[PDB]
Amino acid sequence: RKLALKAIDWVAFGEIIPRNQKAIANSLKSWNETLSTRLAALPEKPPAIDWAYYKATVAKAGLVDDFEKKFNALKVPVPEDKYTALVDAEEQEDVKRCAEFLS
Amino acid sequence: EVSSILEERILGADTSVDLEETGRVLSIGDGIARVHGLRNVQAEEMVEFSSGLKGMSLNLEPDNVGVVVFGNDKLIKEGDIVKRTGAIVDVPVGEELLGRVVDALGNAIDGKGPIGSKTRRRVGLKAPGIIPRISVREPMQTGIKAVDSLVPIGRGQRELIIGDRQTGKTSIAIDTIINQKRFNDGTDEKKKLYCIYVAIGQKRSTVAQLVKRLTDADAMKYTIVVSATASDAAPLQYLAPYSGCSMGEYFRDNGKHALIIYDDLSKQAVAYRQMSLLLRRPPGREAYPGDVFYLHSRLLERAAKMNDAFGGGSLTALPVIETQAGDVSAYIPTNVISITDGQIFLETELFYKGIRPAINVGLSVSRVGSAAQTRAMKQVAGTMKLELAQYREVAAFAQFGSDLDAATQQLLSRGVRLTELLKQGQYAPMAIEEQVAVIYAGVRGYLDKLEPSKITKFENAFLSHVISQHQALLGKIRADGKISEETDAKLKEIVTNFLAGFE
Amino acid sequence: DYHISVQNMMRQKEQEHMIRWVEKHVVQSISAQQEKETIAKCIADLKLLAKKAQAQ
Amino acid sequence: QKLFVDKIREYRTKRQTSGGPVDAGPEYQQDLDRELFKLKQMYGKADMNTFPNFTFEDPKFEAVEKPQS
Amino acid sequence: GVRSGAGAVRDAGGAFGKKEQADEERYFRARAREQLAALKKHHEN
Ligand SMILES: Nc1ncnc2c1ncn2[C@@H]1O[C@H](COP(=O)(O)OP(=O)(O)OP(=O)(O)O)[C@@H](O)[C@H]1O
Ligand SMILES: [Mg+2]
Repeated sequence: RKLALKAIDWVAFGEIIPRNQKAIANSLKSWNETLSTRLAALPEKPPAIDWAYYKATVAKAGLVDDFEKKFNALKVPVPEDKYTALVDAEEQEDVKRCAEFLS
Repeated sequence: EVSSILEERILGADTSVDLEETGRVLSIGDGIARVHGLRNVQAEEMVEFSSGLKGMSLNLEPDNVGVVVFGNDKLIKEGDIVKRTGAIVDVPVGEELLGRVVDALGNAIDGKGPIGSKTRRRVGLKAPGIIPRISVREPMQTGIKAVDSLVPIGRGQRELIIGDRQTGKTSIAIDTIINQKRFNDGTDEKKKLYCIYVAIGQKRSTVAQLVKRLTDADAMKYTIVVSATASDAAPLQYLAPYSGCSMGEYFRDNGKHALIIYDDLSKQAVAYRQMSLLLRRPPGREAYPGDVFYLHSRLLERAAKMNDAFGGGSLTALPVIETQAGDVSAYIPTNVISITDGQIFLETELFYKGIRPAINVGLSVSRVGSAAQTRAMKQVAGTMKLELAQYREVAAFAQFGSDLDAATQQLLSRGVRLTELLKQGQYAPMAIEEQVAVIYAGVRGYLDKLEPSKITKFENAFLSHVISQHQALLGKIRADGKISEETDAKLKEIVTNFLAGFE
Repeated sequence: DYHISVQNMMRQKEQEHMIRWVEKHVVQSISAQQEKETIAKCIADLKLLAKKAQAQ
Repeated sequence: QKLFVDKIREYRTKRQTSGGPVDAGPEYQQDLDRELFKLKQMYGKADMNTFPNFTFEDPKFEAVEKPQS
Repeated sequence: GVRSGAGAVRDAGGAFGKKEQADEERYFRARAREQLAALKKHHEN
């Protein structure tokens, strides 16, 4: 799970000055800080499972081997990012408006 | 399997018999047994009774040998046979004790199996002399801003944690133990510190709570908890500091660095007083025997910083003294204050004044001084210490500070902000770079405009920001160990930006 | 780890029960064993002779 | 060693017990049940033969109206 | 070294402690009277 590249939250982050949206920008900065803390909290992937040592330490028959088989067959999905694409499109429209204003 | 392994154990055990030296119990009472016979017994030698209880032959009187009992005295009857082990009391030692809770004799009480100790070390070995030691230079980061800033502790220094009850001494020791996690699990060998917590005269529930706290913080894997609870006999409480000191001496001799925390040495002194009085040894001030300064002196002197010729190891001692009504002129507090290098003083008034930890920087001293600090921490701490001394000089006028001189009001504001910086939560040790960054942001006058009540929120937010976005600067400070001019400018820019954006 | 801990606890309980039965049975059995008591009167006399030879 | 050999014989007889950890102990079942209940309570609810499967969702920051040049 | 602490004047229970207690009580009796008058005037509304 490689981290997505992002630009530094420079003074341009505070240069937005949205109408009644400075609190929104501060909340976004807090979200970024919390995301950085969460990323630093744990590694990219969870630790591996010592299936051999588990089976050696598992006296139960069937309830352990089938559990390991299910864990190997277990495949947790990943979330979607449709909102990311929508926000990117909105930012593109805002950039087009900014370009027209700049012209 | 269980029956098979049990039979394997019993066949492995060999029931050998041999000659011994034995004596009869003339009189047993209050944990003191007067033994007839036993001519060839050394002083302070372990002897075992018929019932299985062990003992220590202290008084070698002509007619009888007075032995203290390592247990309840109901199991010793008049006429019982006291065998001679033939060796001075010694405790198991080594890396195998890490992660284990053991009694005063090293026996495991955590129910995690026998200790795989390969070496056996005595408890009354002499401390290293003048020549083997070296001056303390390496810091011993406790994780508390107040300690690492104003009362620094080096590796090989006896620093006292003195104060009344319910003031935070045990919390200071436990967060010092927790803080060493960042060094132990790392890679730098010369920074790892193995903690040894000795509990004296404390209920087993408290020790269990402490062990759970350490286990939740993943700090037990490098910590030894020697437990001599209040239920245990007085000799066990007397021996526990020496057992922990030997367990730390093992690390000290092998080039490793050990931290030993004698919790409630006053209770050990009480136990030794009980033993001495029951042995009819002549009493002294507060009924303590004459050799009570000797008891703590020959124990704390074993904390030392060996030179490179002897391995380069260390043993840092953190005795805990429970004063009564802040009376440091009492017998044991005076003894321990004289023996140790400095003390960390805690006050109930400061504890309930919002200054938690309750470290009284006016009374807390460190004779090793700034020599036990990193260059950056020393640089910020000199200024912070001078400014806090200036504030404490003018702290009397804070009640009527509105109608005062501009300089006095400036000093009051700076001191209030520094004091708010010194506050820290429990079980939350801070890295040295984080502490130096916070102290830099404070002493350089980046908080004077800020509201005094908002310092804590600002401190937490600034710590989160610097850890998240500016990790490179913190890493450079940690590796270099000093706040260089380029790092000074970078810190100035960062603190200015965060202060501007704080509102 | 749930199963591992349950199995370990069961193993410990079985061990303590077995040792309890053993320690409560051996003493009474050997107290009732005179034919083993008479030879236990001489398990150590040869051992005593060997020990004294070691001393001398 | 003859006493030790008798001890070994007793250990072997306990080993060969068809009932195993019975020992003619009326309270053995009650003690084992109490220990099992305590262990289950300490570890909480769990299944002897099951696998952990779950899913979750995270909603991002909602859009906030803000007009500007 | 012998030192002191906060709020040690009333702990001694001397002339100054009784003086401070009496002064506080006399001041806050007047303050309670004023607050009671204001509360009664408000409750009349
Ligand atoms: N920095 C701190 N901030 C807030 N609370 C703290 C802090 N340090 C300690 N405490 C609290 O103060 C109380 C006393 O702490 P602690 O047990 O360490 O004190 P002590 O004087 O060593 O204790 P005792 O004399 O009973 O052995 C506890 O409730 C603890 O949680
Ligand atoms: Mg305490």
